[PDB]
Amino acid sequence: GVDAMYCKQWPECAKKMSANCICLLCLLRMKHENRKLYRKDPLVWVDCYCFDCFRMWFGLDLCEGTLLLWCDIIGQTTYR
Amino acid sequence: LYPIAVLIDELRNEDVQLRLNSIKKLSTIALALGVERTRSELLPFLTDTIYDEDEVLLALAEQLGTFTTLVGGPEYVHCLLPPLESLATVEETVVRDKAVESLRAISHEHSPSDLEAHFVPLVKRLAGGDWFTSRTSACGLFSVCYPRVSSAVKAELRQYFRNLCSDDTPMVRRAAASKLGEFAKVLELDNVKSEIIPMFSNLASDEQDSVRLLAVEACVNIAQLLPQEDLEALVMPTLRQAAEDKSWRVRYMVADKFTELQKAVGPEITKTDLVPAFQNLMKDCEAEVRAAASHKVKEFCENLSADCRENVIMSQILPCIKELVSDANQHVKSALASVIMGLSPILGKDNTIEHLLPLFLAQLKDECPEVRLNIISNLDCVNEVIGIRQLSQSLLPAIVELAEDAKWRVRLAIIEYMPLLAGQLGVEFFDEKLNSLCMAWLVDHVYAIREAATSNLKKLVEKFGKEWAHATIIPKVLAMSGDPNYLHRMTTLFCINVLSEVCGQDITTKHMLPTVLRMAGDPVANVRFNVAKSLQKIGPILDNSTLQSEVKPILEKLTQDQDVDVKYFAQEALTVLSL
Ligand SMILES: [Zn+2]
Ligand SMILES: [Zn+2]
Repeated sequence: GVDAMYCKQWPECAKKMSANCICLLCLLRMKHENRKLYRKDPLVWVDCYCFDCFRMWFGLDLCEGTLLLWCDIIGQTTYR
Repeated sequence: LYPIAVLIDELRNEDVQLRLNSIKKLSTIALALGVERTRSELLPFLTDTIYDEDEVLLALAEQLGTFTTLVGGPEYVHCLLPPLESLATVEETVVRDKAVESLRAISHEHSPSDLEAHFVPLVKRLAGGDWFTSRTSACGLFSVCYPRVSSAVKAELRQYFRNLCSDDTPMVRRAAASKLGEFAKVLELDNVKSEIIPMFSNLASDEQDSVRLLAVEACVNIAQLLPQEDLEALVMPTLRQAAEDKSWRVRYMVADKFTELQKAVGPEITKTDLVPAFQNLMKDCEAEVRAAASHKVKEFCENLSADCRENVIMSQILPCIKELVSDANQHVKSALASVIMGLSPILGKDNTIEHLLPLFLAQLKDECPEVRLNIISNLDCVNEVIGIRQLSQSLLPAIVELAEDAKWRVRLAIIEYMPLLAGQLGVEFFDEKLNSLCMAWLVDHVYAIREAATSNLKKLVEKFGKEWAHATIIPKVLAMSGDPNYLHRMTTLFCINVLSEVCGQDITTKHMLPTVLRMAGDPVANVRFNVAKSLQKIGPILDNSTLQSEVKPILEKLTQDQDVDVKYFAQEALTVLSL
């Protein structure tokens, strides 16, 4: 299901609403931002695992449907 | 120049909110600088400069929209090509969205030589670029130039539009697909057959369901550009695959645009291919599709082959339907219940009676109001098909049970039909077990309902005559002015308010005007503040005689009641009747 690990409080985290969060979704975005300072090029689902790069790679809208998918992938990936 | 050291201070401007009010008016600045100055240092500035916030950029690219003239006209328009090719590459879409909008716009303002000269080159620059954005922003620039270049350029564009449909980044492939639509329209058959189609296919089968999806969307327009002969050979295999597609989202596409395809395809391919498909859609695993299918039912049947219609419907469609009525999803049910009554002037009296009433009836009783609702709305019809007597020995019952439906809408629904219904059934019939029904509503928990019920009488009278009113309605109404519940006595004064409109002078004056004046002495001030309003209402109907005789008299005494509201109205009456 949806661990408070992948994403705490849905609607929000997905759009920087929860403060000082510690969910991958939140954290992974940060990598994204951070990572985008030293670089100018646009980030893409391959190189980034952030929730948004994901959505854009498969052109999926912001909804729990898409949140679940993203998780399955972040899961298969974190587990070998 | 002049404002080339003035606008700069206006830009570097400490705050950002004014750089909006600056670019927004970057046309009165092109007016200022000559068409030789606007393009002299004004455009070469807005280029290697301006890095502001995305909204400022939106402003710039928008403004660079209307400009084809403020720098010359179709002779120089190609001087706007470099400042966009920059905007159409920013990462925030909203921005490059516009830019490409402008690009496309001023494209028309080019010259055949102008296009193959600078435009088309930029189209290869964007499409070849590193950043997927650019290639995406490119996709929307082929449909415009191509139509007006050389058969050699066309040879390139197409070639280019192809590498896009296969781009590594789905973003772009989706882009190209979302653009396979129009770009196919500007091509000439030969191509569209030996190019669009192939692209249309690959794309309809791309790895990403989010793209095959965008492919199918294209289908209709494509098929709308090929004579029947070929469709069986080009569109069908694909379209066929679509209906089956792994992604419900795609099947949904097919489902939703099903009618459109019908008219796109042809009338025979329809039963040869679509009809079988339609059946599986209606049987589809994902409700969101079953539903999207059910809506298409009626129209699909209507636009079937003038002949085989009755056949296919009964042999193919009809059975699925009967299964849909019992669907689990409150929606599919609901959807279908809306369009299902439409299969009558299409099927037939008997057929309908044997095959559809049970359906309708099944629905008339559904636990869902959106359904009960949807079925009630189309009844007025079927009564045309099956006999009026048939209606009364099958549905009349449900309908009555419906009139005491839990939900006010459903009730309301029954009420607005009643007038039409009675009409058809005949006055004598109504008089029996319909009258009573129409009167109960005058006491429904919900106002909207009572109000409607009241109008219903008026309507009912109009359909049955004041004589009828007089011996069937008027009574029960006046009698209701006895009920201890003060609210009801009001309802009574209201009916009078309504009926008077259609019962004519001689009847208002001897059966209502009285009861109205009498209640003007009700222990409950409300009944009385209304009784005035009423004598005001049923005023003009009366005759100057009866008025000043009983109206004005026992209306004056009213201006002397306690409760201000009573007064407020009591005299307001006298202020219209001239007293
Ligand atoms: Zn979070
Ligand atoms: Zn990312």
